[PDB]
Amino acid sequence: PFFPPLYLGGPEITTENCEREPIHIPGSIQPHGALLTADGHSGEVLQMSLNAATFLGQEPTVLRGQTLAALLPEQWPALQAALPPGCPDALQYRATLDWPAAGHLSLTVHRVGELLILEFEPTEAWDHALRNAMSALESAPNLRALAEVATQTVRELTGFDRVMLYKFAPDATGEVIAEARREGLHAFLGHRFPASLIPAQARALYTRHLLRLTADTRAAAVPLDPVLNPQTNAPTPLGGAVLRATSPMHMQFLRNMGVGSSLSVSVVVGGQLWGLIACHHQTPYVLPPDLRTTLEYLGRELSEQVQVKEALE
Ligand SMILES: *C/C=C1/C(=C/c2[nH]c(/C=C3[NH+]=C(/C=C4\NC(=O)C(C=C)=C4C)C(C)=C\3CCC(=O)O)c(CCC(=O)O)c2C)NC(=O)[C@H]1C
Repeated sequence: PFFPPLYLGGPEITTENCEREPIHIPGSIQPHGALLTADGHSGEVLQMSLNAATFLGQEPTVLRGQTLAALLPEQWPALQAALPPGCPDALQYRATLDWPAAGHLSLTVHRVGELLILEFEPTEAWDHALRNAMSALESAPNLRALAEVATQTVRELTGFDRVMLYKFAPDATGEVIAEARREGLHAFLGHRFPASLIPAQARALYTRHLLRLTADTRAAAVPLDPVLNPQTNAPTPLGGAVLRATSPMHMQFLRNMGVGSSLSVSVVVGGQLWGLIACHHQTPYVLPPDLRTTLEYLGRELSEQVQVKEALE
């Protein structure tokens, strides 16, 4: 079972207890976006990432306690309709806000219990691609070809320096079984790794929340304020928030591997984590929301295609 998070006096994680880190409730986010939580009935803004002004242009003391009716008058009625209390946690509301001065902000919202979790990120245009990518996966005649096509297709869509298919064995060790990578980079094909490098609670989370990333492996996490949800005096669930701060153990692993940006998408087969599409860039690199949506759709397709193929064998 999970340790309490650090801000509730839980132990700091070492290689003796990798699996006990409550990675879903870090109480902090990555600084390339901003996050608010709001009461799912009143729309009262309950928590804000400390960088909320970088993205929203508001007075911090003014942000907290303001309602979404006042802050986002156009979107609030849409949110009430799209994410009513009792709706599935998997539902997402997305909108583009045109009012920010630097450029458009992309808003992603999901509900966890009585909380709306609002994620704000800069908009960025990105180059039919999804349909062709899906067809490429479907056209692969066997699992080996499917792995090859998946890595190639994801690399083409993203421009990541390295895209791997990381496959789990029954003992939860992992192996890179397919790869597409930048010219002149060493291969990771055939490399095998202990189960602890993607520990059991991470693998469980990844069976439910299918994409996660670290946009900048040297960027300090930005606290939520207050860190505890005022509704509960308990941690805010961030497992479904792409902006969730990454485990420091994993941040360090990535930096030691020469990785500046990391992203993976789950391959889930029979409710089990079959593997990951695991991506690296050597520098920081922020993929925009619409491209992440494309990758999520491809992960679901890859999962379905692995499942169909393994069934027919
Ligand atoms: C003692 C704890 C440690 C630890 C825990 C840990 N690891 C993750 C997440 C990931 N680890 C990954 C591992 C690899 N990526 C690679 O490219 C390779 C080999 C080529 C390996 C072995 C991967 C892919 C992930 C998924 C996240 C991502 O794609 O970037 C977590 C959870 C991270 C999070 O979601 O917050 C944790 C807690 N890692 C260790 O190495 C040991 C020391």
